Formats: sequence, structure tokens, C-alpha cells
Amino acid sequence: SEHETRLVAKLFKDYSSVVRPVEDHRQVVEVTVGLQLIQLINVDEVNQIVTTNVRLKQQWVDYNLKWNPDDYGGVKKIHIPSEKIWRPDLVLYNNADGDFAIVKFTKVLLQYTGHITWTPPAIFKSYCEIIVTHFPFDEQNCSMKLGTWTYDGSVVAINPESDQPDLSNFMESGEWVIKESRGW
Amino acid sequence: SEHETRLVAKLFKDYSSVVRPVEDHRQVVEVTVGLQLIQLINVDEVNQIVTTNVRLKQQWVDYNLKWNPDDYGGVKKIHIPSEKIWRPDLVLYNNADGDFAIVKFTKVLLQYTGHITWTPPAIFKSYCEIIVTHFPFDEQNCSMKLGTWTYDGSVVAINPESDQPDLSNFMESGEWVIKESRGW
Amino acid sequence: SEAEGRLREKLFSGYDSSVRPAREVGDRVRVSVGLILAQLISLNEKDEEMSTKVYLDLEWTDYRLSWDPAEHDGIDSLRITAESVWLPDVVLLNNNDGNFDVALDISVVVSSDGSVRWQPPGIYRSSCSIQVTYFPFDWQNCTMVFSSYSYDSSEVSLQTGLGGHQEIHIHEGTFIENGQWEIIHKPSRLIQPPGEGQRQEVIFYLIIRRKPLFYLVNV
Amino acid sequence: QMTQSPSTLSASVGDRVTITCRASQSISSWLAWFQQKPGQAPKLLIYKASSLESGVPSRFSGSGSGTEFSLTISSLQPDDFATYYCQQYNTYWTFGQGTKVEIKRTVAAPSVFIFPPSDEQLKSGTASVVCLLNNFYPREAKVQWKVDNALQSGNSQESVTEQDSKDSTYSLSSTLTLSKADYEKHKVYACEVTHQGLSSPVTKSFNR
Amino acid sequence: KNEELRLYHHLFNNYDPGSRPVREPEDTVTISLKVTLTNLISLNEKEETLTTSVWIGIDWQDYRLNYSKDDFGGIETLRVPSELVWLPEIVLENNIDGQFGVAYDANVLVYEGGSVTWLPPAIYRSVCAVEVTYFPFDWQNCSLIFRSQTYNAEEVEFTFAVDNDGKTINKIDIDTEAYTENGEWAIDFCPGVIRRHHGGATDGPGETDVIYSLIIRRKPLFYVINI
Amino acid sequence: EVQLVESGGGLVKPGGSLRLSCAASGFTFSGYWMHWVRQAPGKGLVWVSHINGDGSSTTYADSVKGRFTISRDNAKNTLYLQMNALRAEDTAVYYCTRDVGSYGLESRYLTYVNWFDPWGQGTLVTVSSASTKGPSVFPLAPSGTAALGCLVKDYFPEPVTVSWNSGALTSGVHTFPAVLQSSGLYSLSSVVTVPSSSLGTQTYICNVNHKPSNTKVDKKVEP
Amino acid sequence: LNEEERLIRHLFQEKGYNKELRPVAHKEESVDVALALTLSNLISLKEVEETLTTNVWIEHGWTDNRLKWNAEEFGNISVLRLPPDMVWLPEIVLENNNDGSFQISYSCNVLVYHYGFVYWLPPAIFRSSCPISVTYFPFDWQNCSLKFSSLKYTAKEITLSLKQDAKENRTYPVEWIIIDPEGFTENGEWEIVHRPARVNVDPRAPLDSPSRQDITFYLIIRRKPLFYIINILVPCVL
Ligand SMILES: *[C@@H]1O[C@H](CO)[C@@H](O[C@@H]2O[C@H](CO)[C@@H](O[C@@H]3O[C@H](CO[C@H]4O[C@H](CO)[C@@H](O)[C@H](O)[C@@H]4O)[C@@H](O)[C@H](O[C@H]4O[C@H](CO)[C@@H](O)[C@H](O)[C@@H]4O)[C@@H]3O)[C@H](O)[C@H]2NC(C)=O)[C@H](O)[C@H]1NC(C)=O
Ligand SMILES: CC(C)CCC[C@@H](C)[C@H]1CC[C@H]2[C@@H]3CC=C4C[C@@H](O)CC[C@]4(C)[C@H]3CC[C@]12C
Ligand SMILES: *[C@@H]1O[C@H](CO)[C@@H](O)[C@H](O)[C@H]1NC(C)=O
Ligand SMILES: *[C@@H]1O[C@H](CO)[C@@H](O)[C@H](O)[C@H]1NC(C)=O
Repeated sequence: SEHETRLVAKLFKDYSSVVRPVEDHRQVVEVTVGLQLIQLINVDEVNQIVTTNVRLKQQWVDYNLKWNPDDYGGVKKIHIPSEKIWRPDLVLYNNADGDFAIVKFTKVLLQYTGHITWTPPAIFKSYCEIIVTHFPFDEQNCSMKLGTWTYDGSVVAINPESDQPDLSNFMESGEWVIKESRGW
Repeated sequence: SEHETRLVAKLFKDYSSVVRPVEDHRQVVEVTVGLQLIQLINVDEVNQIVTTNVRLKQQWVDYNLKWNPDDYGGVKKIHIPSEKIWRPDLVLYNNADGDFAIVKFTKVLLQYTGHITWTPPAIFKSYCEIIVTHFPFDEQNCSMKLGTWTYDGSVVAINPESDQPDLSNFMESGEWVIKESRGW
Repeated sequence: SEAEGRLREKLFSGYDSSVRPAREVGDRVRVSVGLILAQLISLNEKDEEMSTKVYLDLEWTDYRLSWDPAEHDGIDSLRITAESVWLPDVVLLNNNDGNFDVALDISVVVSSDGSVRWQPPGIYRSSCSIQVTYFPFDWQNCTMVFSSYSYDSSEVSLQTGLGGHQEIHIHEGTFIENGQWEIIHKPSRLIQPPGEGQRQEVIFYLIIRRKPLFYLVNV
Repeated sequence: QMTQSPSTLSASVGDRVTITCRASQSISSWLAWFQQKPGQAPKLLIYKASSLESGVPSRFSGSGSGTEFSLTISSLQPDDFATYYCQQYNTYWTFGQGTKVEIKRTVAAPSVFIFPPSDEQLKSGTASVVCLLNNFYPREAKVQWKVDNALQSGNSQESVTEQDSKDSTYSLSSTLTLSKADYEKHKVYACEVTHQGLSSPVTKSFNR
Repeated sequence: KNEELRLYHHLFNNYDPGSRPVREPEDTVTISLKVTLTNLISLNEKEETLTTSVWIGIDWQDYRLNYSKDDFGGIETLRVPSELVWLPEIVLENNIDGQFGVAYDANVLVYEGGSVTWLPPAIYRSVCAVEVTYFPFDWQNCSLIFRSQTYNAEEVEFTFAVDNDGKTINKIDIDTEAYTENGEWAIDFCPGVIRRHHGGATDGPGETDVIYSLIIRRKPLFYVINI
Repeated sequence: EVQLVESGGGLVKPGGSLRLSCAASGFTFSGYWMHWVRQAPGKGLVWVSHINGDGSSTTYADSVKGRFTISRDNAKNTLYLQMNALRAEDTAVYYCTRDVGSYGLESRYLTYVNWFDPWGQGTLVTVSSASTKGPSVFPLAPSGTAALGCLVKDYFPEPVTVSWNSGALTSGVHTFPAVLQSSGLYSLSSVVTVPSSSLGTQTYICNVNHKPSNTKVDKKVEP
Repeated sequence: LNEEERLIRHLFQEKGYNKELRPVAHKEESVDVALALTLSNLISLKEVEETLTTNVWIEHGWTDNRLKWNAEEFGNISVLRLPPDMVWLPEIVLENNNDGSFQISYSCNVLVYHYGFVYWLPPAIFRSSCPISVTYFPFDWQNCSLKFSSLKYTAKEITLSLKQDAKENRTYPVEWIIIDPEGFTENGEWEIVHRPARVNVDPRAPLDSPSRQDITFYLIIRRKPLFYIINILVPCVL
């Protein structure tokens, strides 16, 4: 594991997490965003808040965090603290009363090609207009609006990973059935 | 303060809080432990938890935190932050849903002889078998088991300060009367 | 603020904020303690705790933080982050929720003579033994006991704030009056130790009368 | 270790210049380029191998990484004739041997003059003999002392003048120092010049 | 001079806690796991949350942290802060309150021979879907799922700890003497299973976790008497 | 404006000691690493030493590892270099310079770069075992265009100023850089090339001035 | 991103930026801080606890002359995103909180423009004291306030003002809480009638007091009594 130590020492010697990670400042950072819904924790009709457990998968290439595996004993991927690198500042724009941004700074998986995958967990408390007209036979349509809070489209570009959210690891809800889900 | 500034700079120049504070590793750190009960906050019978406000007086000797007062203007005692020094890791073994260890890191009083007194506060939430047979004429017997989590008796020895808990600063309870108290 | 930068650099060269200021061994640091009550949030009888929002008013002298204003472009005072200077470890001893400290450390005001005035905000939940006998036509005597947690009276001496009004300050215009409690009295007292490890206290008392209209109408 | 190239470079106003630098080990980007005119202090032109300073003209540019780096001047100006140094940092700071940029002009043939030791100096027991090359370009080879057609070495000293402000030519002096006995033991003394501007090696001699 | 300080300098002057303790990248770190439950605090049915007090025993090998007692005055154990050593970053995946890690970062014990032991305590609030059909005469099957937050199955794998007789402890351990049964819930069973999945070529790197299944029985006496 | 001013140079005998000082202005002195860099006469730049902002960390060149001591006083905004066991190879112009890339490295967003941006004019240190002596002025006379001049030999230390009739003439000066002889002293020749038609008419004299020796020579060159 | 690495190094390392010092040439000067408030959603008004819970985006705007640059010297960079802990901040807090959360929730990046303007839009969840008038309940209207001031700085150090907007090349103050007409979802029980914004200066307090100046954003909110009507009043009255 000395090769990985040497690589990590090399990479963060001339690194800045403030600076966006591409070669030229006129370029746009391309971020792929996907949402995995682990659990629908609760729907509060009074305060109109949907609380959910999510994994917010974010993928992007860091131009400066590249290496040749042959020069480092065949190491092709490593794990890095997320606080140490530049990240997109994704915020839940329609947060009701929870955290606006990611607070659980888990580690990122970094490939030798500069590709970073970061899949932090979060508890999203989002504001959802609740139509109680047909309650308790009501259908609700609750959204999660995500965006880079301080970066606009000319500097950081976000694209969906898939047309739909990832529901493969979704826990069964004793109160709701998700008929349809989609990201735009 | 200039004398104490120079003393504090000298003491922590090459200090280590990782290793035990003994001249030789075959010696045992002798810790005197004394629990002061300030308040009996609550007795939750359903969850079998007792919430109490306590002061956990811990006394020991640090071999390397000694000085001659004559060399420092006659300073015989000082107060220093507790986070800087080695401490015993006393844990409440029967903690129910509170803190396992001390989290309020108050200052330690350090004598020129190396004697440390550290009296942190804590909220102990301890799991206590609640017998409800004679409720509300019920007598309860809740314990608070304390021990060094990671140090065994061969490296760190704990001794009670007194046979009984210190109830001198105990606030009267409107729901309970402490018939008896004792530490073993 | 280049002159201010030089003054701070001068003041904090060799300065240790963990060391109590005492030019000589045995010198006592006099700490004047006062209280401003921004809001009497509540008095929970079930939990037997008084919730208040306050501003402390701590005054003390630190000789290390003195300077000549003539040598520093006439700067007579500074505003410094509280963590940068030595603070007395004045805490609420009779807190009910385990929170001893202030809500926000903010900034100290340091004068050129070494005087330091610190006015941190604090949301405090203090223990109050409820006299239930005349509830809801009752009055309560809830105390806030402030004292240094570590330093003894031979190191830090406390006195009631004034400059002599020994009372909790309540600003007439901006006080959030409680809807259920009327403040009858609001004194402050310095409690000496009985007869080192001995420690003074500054106790701010709130004698408060309940306003029982709700229970008259509903019960 | 550092290796700069070329040690010397002649050009004119408007021509492109490229000075290369090479490190024996990969220094990533930790390289700075400095300029130093005669009689002044160094001035940083580039840091981190491509970052221009705030007040530097935009003609200067920096490229390179790992071991191979380079400084480019797109259009020379009269103020750009200077000695350009490079500096690196791996765990200590190492400057590279500098490279000088001179004004380029037409070739001018040298003028050769040999002076014999004064009689006042000979009274003291020593002797200084000078051979002077004037108004020549470029700075090529040197002069070779002959003592009765015997080559000398290790006893002569050399002096060089900086490019002139008007004609932009060089001047060179070779000074031979001998004792009076060694001066008198031999008769014929000559300096021979080999330089590209001369058709054949020019030997100028004198007899005592 | 204390020999503990000499050993600490010997082991940690040149040490990276960010790198796995493997000689080659393709090697796997084996983690011996035990989970000891001390108290079952509650099962809140309205929020479907199981609150428990546990402590996890995590054992593994770190060749970089190897030493012999003969060269250091007979020291057989060294306590150091957990932040200084590499950890497999075990988390409870099926938590409900967002708390993944342990309650108290206890010291790791480094034994001679490169063995590292970490015994952190934890308060866990886990998801337990409540089967209501026979409430209050019901029993529940609450899962505790543990996994590495960072490393895949090829990087870090799990095995169960063994008792003194060598029998595998594939269950939640409970100290009978110190255990006080919850006033409403009796723990009838607690098997543990190490699961491996996503091992196919299309799935890519394999994943693994450890699932304990607390089969708990309600004591319905309160509902019988009062309702 | 950022300014660095050096002082404390001069002539020191080998085996002695010296103290170089550098006064800084226009910036926060304590927030930057500082470097001493020497340039020998007619050589390239060579890094001497480095000191942190506070002064805990110091670094030196291998040739000055045990003999030099770098220090600082942030109250006075003064960098200092104590030099001991001086040798003839330490004769150089010494420069104090600020490492701009070392500011704010305590923050995680800034990493170090080598950015020796401001440089002082420098101060000259001459390590020599010789002593002050005055020059000797000899003729350099002819044996195309004719050349003549004055040879100024065996003087120490620099500089020597050559003048003709209080500057009445504007062009025709040539004076070569001084050369360090093996003895320890300096020599040069100041010359003029012109056509040979001006032999017989005008009288001419060369004035040499060497201030350290208090030498004012006015040597008349004639057939 | 060579160019803004050059710019960041130029601003913070070359010019020695110190975030502890205010952006002023002399100490006697004051820093103008313009404040606006956008109401993302009114979470709740708890009557028993007398607490208003709101989600607000606070637009701070000020000038830091030390953070100026010429754009065409730095690749025509016109704006920078920086972590808020590198730069000096005008620490504004909610004075009238009743839970101890004085500060903003998420410390987002500051936007710094080449002409020295620092823009900062932190979002926050605030729980503020709102005394309740029960006289006309459930047909009542409440008058809550969000009072913003600085405890680290006084009127001698920062001057608080309202944000200024432009229309037809005419400047006016923003004297209201900003609400997006499309993106705002109304609270299920409370309708906003008025939403003014005011700069309050106390002439009696000294200029070195934190209580001298503040900016208050008020919410006059009318209860929608349909729930209470249907579920309480008609049954009870009948
Ligand atoms: C408390 O809760 C735990 C956890 O939920 C339960 O334990 C799980 O129980 C389920 C059964 O309900 C187990 O799932 C079963 O696993 C079998 C073995 O799987 C392996 O082999 C198959 C090939 O045969 C592979 O495909 C697979 O990847 C494994 O390698 C499967 O054979 C079962 O399939 C059958 O049942 C399912 C469900 O009905 C059908 O969809 C299938 O078509 C097929 O008929 C099934 O997948 C699971 O492995 C258990 N997990 C553990 C022990 O960790 C406890 O049973 C529960 N306790 C109670 C209720 O008392
Ligand atoms: C006997 C019938 C009328 C039932 C009793 C009705 C009682 C409870 C009265 C008291 C106050 C009344 C409300 C007061 C104001 C309005 C006006 C308008 O907004 C629609 C009806 C509405 C909302 C009223 C509905 C009826 C009401 C709720
Ligand atoms: C650890 O080092 C000891 C002493 O140097 C050596 O005997 C032993 O072989 C090493 N570890 C193992 C696992 O063998
Ligand atoms: C920036 O824009 C100006 C105007 O078009 C242009 O002159 C310049 O070259 C551009 N690019 C820079 C400054 O890098």
C-alpha cells in the first residue's frame, strides 16, 4: 500500500478545492446526477413536508486527479475524503425544514482517468403541495428540485444519470405506493 | 501569566496524549473516581432509563506534567484544557440512549506535583431494571456502572474516592427520595 | 485596516488565551457579571425548568491586551473574536439540559486600558423547583446561578455588574413580555463561599407570578 | 539538477526566442522564470511554469511540466535583452545557470593590438603583456599566447566587455603576467586569434 | 523513557491511515465481526424505529502495525486513538435517523503480530417494518445490516468471530448476567448471515454485508390488562 | 508598495563573521516565508537560506549548512542572516526576497508555490584577506586605427573611476570589468580607439580615482 | 482553470488578504451591507410554543476593494466562487430567534465580481419568536417579525441597508420580502397579507451598541379558518 500513499501525496501537493476541476476556465464542468430513493420516511400533510432517505450519486471528471497505474504499482482506483476535493454544491431548492446541502461527507471513489463517483446519503425534507381533496384516497405528486446553488450553467452543467430515479433498493412503505417516478 | 505562559509552553513542547502517563510501562495508572449526583432528572419506567445530572471527579498523576514552582515565579497550580492531555476513558457501561463517555471537556486543575483533578459534568442515561409491582409505592435500585472502556486493570487501575456517592450538592426531587446510595 | 492589523499582531504575539491573566502569582481577576433578559421563553412545570433568552454582560481586565492609542493611529478599542482572548469559564451551574455555555461566542470589545467587555447571547434552560401548592394562582422563584466552572475564588473573583443596580436589566421597549408570567422582582446577588476549591456565585433571581385567566375560563 | 539551454542567444527586435530548461527529476510545475538585467535585481516573470506576473508584458509565455519546461518571447524588444534564470523547488530551491539574450548584428572583423610591459613595471621585477581584440562579433573562441612559438597556458587572464550601446560589438583582453627574469629570458611574444570573422588565424607578434 | 512512546513512534512515524493494509491492490482485508447487544431500548411502532444499544467487535490484521514484545520491553498491547489507524468504516446501512457511525470513538488496541482490535459502542436507530396483523399479540423481525461505507467486497470482506472453543458466533452476542430484558419485548432469536451479491460480470465489483435478524416477541400484558 | 532594503555588507576578512539585515515594508512581514539568495560576481543566482513566517523552520544550502543562521524579527519587520567561518567563495551580492506562494498555507485552499516576486537591490559582501592599496597607472601606447589608454593595476577594493578633462568629451570611453588576480588585487585597462591623425596637436591626460585608498592620479601620457 | 488559480493566488497570496480585517481604508469608516430576504416557504406558526418556522434565502451584498481585479489581465474572468470562510463576512444573525440558532444554515460560496462586489445568498431555516394574539382565534391575524442585526459588528463598523433594484434606469429600495410568484407554495393555514421590510435605527442607543441598527422583515399573516370552522365551530355551535 506504499504506492497508494505515494500517489495520494503526489495528487494533493498542487491541488486546490476552490478551483473548478477542468483544464481551462472557459470550459464547463460536466456533472452527472442520479437519485436513489432508499425509503419514504414520512408525509406530513399539515406542514406539507415529505421526508425521504436518499443517496445522491454524483459523477464528474477531475482534470488534475489523474495518474498512470503502471507508475504506481497498478493502482487503478482509490478512495479520497470528499472534503479534500472540489465538489458540486447541489442544494435541494424546495427543502422544507431539513438540510439544504449534503452534510454527510463520505469518501469519493477516484479512478486513474480522473473520474470521481461520490454517493453521499441524505435525509431530504422537501416541501410538497398536498391536495387533501380526495383524502384518504388522495394521490400526491411530490418533487425534489436539485441544483448547484452558486454555480450557473455556464460554469457547471448538471445532467440526469437516468430518466427515472433509482428505486432498486427502495424499502416498502406501509402508507404509500409510488406509481410513477421521473427526473427532468 | 508570563510565567504560566512559559510553563505551559514548556510542558506541552514534546508531550504525548496517546501513551499512558507513567515513567515506565509496567506501572499502573492509579485513578481515583468519585461520582457526585447533582440532580435526579427523570425515571422513565416504560423504557427503563434513569436520567441524572452528575459530576465525575477523576484524579490521577501525570508523570510528565511536573515543574518546580521556583523556576516559574512560584506558580503551584494551573488550569489547562482537558483535550490536550491523556485522560482515562471512563464509559458508562449500562448507558441506554445517552452519551457513553464524557463529552463536556472542562479544564483540568494541574498541580506542580503532576496531580490532575478533572471534574467534568455529564447527563447519565442508564438502563435500570424497573420493578412496577408496588407502583406508586415502589422502591427502585438503579446502578451506574463505570469503567475504562479500552484499558484493563493491568495498565489502568480505578479506585472509588469514597464508599458513597457525594450527595452534598444534590437538589431535592419532587418525585423520589434516595433511601440509600453506595459505590462498589 | 492596516493599522488595526499591526495592532492585533502586536497584541497577540506571545499571547496564550488558555492562561489566566495574572501579572503576579496570587493576583485575582475581578469579573463583573450582569444579565439582560431578552425573553422569558417559558417555565415548564412538567420538566421543572425555566427557559430564557439572555445576554450576559461580563467585564474584566486583561493587562496583556493594553496599548497606547497614540502609537497606533488613535485606535482606542478593538472588536476581537472571543476565542482569541482569555475568557473566564463563567457558566450556568444550575442548567437543566446539560448545556453550560453560551449560544454564540461572538466578539469581545477590548479597550486600550486592557478592559474587556463581552456580551454573548445565551438560550438557557435552568432548573427551577416548582412550588405547586397554589397552582395556577402561584408565584415561582426561579434562579440562574452563574459561576466559573474551574477557577476558584483565589484565582477569579466575581461581582455583580453595575456602573449600583443589582438587578436583571430589562430594556423597556424591546422586551418580549411573556403571556403567562409577570415579573415581580428581578434582583442579582453575589454569594460568597461558606466560610482552595471555594467559588463565589452570581445568582439572578426571577420572582414571577402566573396570570391564571386561562384556568379561570377553562376549569 | 537543472540544465538550461542555450547558454547564449543572439537575436534582434521582432524575432521569436525560446529558452529551454530541463530537470533531472520530475518537478511537476514548481518552476519560476526570472529576468535580470545588468546592475539590477532579478525580476520574476513567470511562476508555476505558466503563470505570468501581474505587471509583466504579455509577450512572455511559459509552458512545460515534469522535467521539460520552456520560456518563449514572441517579439523581442530593447528591454528584453537580459539574463533569464529558471528556479525549481522539490525540497530546497535550486536556480538554473542563466541564459543571456544579446542583440544580433552583422559580423565585424576584430582589431588586434599587443602592448609590451612599461619600464616602470619592469623596474619592480614583474611584467604585464596585453593582447587586445576590439570590435568583433560574435563571441567565438579565444586568443592563444605564443612565447618564441611556444604555447602558454594557466598563466594568462581574460577580460570581456558587455555589448556596446551603439555598435553592439565586443572587446576582449588577454593579460599575461610574468616575472622580470622570465620576461627577459625570451624575446618574441605573440597572440594568435582564431575567430570566424577572420580569413585565417591572425598572429600578431613583437620582439623585445 | 517509556517503551510505549518508543513503540508508538516506531509504528506511526511513517504510516498512512487512508490506505488499506494490503501488500497488493487486488488483495482483500478480512474483518472478523461480532455484535454484542446490551439493551433493546425500544421499538417505536408509529415511526417503525428500533432503538438498541450495542458494541461492535472488529478485528483485523495490519502488517504495517506489526511488532514483537521482545524489542519493546515486553509490551503486548498498545492503545491508540482510532483516528490514527486505518479502519474498515463499518456503518449500519438500514438506520432511519441518518446516524451511520458509532456513538463513541474508543481507542483501538494494537497487539503484537499486527492484530488490530476496535470495540466501539453505539446507539442505533434502525428501520423495522412493523407487521401489525396480530398486534398486540405480535412478533417482529427487525434487521441490523452492517457494511463498509467505502470498500467493495474485493477490498474488504467479513467473517464472524469465533468463541474460545472455536465455534463461530453467527449471531448477536448477549451477556446473560448484565442483560436486562426490555419491559415489552423479549428477544427470541438473533441469527446472523454474511451475504455477498452483485458478483456477476454485468454487476461489476462484488458487494457484501452482514445482516442480523432480531426475532423479538411482544409481552402483551399491558394491552391485556388495560384495554 | 512592497519594498525590501538590505544592509550590513562590506569587506570582511576570511574566518570572520558578518550580520546581514533586510528591512521590509508594504506588506505583512510575518505572513511570508523569506529567502536569502546570493549571486557571486559574474555568476548565476544561488539560493542561500529560507525561514518560515514565525521562524520555527529554517533551511540552508549545503555549503552554508553549519555556518549560517537565518532569523527574523516581525515586530521590527527585519530579516537577519548571521554568517560565520566566511571564505573567499562567499564573496557575493546577497538578496533578501519574499516567497509570495507561502502566504495563507494554514488554510486548506492554498498550496505552496515558488514565487520569489519582490527582490531588494542587494548588498555586497567581500570576503578577502587583502588590504586597501591604491592603483598603479601605466601607459598603454601604440607600437588602421590607433588605440591607446591607461592600465590601472594592483588596486583593492572596487570601484575605480576614470575621467578625462572633467567630462569634456562625450564618446570614446572604453573601460573593461576588473579581473581578480591570483594575488587578490584587481587590474583593468581603459582605452580609446581613433584614427592616427591626432598625434601631434593635442595634449591629453588620464585621471584615475580610487576612493578607498584616497588615490587621485592624473597621469600624462606623451611620446 | 489556470486563470482563476492565478487570480485567487493574486488576490489572497500576492496582496495578503486578511479576512479578520474589514474592507475599509481607515477604522472610522463603515462597511455598507445591503440585505434582502426571499421567503422560500412559511413552514409553520406554532401557537402553543409561539414560534414561527420559516425557510429564507438571505441576499447579502457588500463591497471588498481588496477583491478587485482587471478582467482582461485574468482571461476575462468576471466572477469568482469562493468558500465563505476565505473572505471577510458581515456576520448577520437573527436576533429574535427563540432556539439559539442565530446563524444561517448552509454557508454557501460567495460570488465575487471583478469590480469588488461580494454577493452571498445563504439559505436558512429559522425558528423565531412570534407572540400570539388569540383574541379573534380562529378568525385571527398574526404579526410576526424576523429581526436581523450583527452582534460581532455595530453601527460604527457596518451600516445595514436594504437592497436596491432598478427599473427604467431608476433605482428604488426593496422594502418587502421577495416571493417568487410561480415557485412559492402558500402555507396550508396562513395567507400572507403584508410583508414589509424596514431599517430600524434606535437614536437613543450609542453608535457602538449592537442594538443601534437592525433590518426587520415583517409577516402579517391571516389564518385560513376553514379547518377550524368545519371541524369545531359548526359542530360546537349547532
Ligand atoms: C427475517 O428476515 C430475514 C431477512 O429478510 C429473513 O431471511 C431471509 O429470508 C428470505 C426468504 O424469505 C431469503 O431469501 C431466499 O433465499 C433463498 C436462497 O438464496 C440463495 O440461493 C438462490 C438460488 O437458490 C440465489 O438466487 C440467491 O441469490 C442466494 O444465493 C432463495 O432460494 C429464496 O428464493 C425463493 O423465495 C423467494 C421469495 O419467496 C422467491 O422469490 C423465489 O422464487 C424462491 O421461491 C429466497 O430468495 C433470504 O436469503 C434470507 N436472508 C437472510 C437469512 O439473511 C428471515 O427468514 C426472516 N425470519 C422470519 C420471518 O422468521
Ligand atoms: C348555523 C350555521 C350558520 C353554522 C354555524 C356557523 C358559525 C360557526 C359561523 C361563525 C363564523 C362564521 C364564518 C365567518 C365568516 C365567513 C364569511 C365567508 O368567508 C364564508 C362564511 C364564513 C367562513 C362563516 C361561516 C360560518 C361561521 C363559521
Ligand atoms: C513482525 O516483526 C517481528 C519482529 O521484528 C517479526 O519477528 C515478525 O516476523 C513480524 N510479523 C510477523 C507476522 O511475522
Ligand atoms: C477578452 O476580451 C477582449 C475583448 O474581446 C479581448 O481583447 C481579449 O483578448 C479577451 N481575452 C483575454 C483577455 O484573455
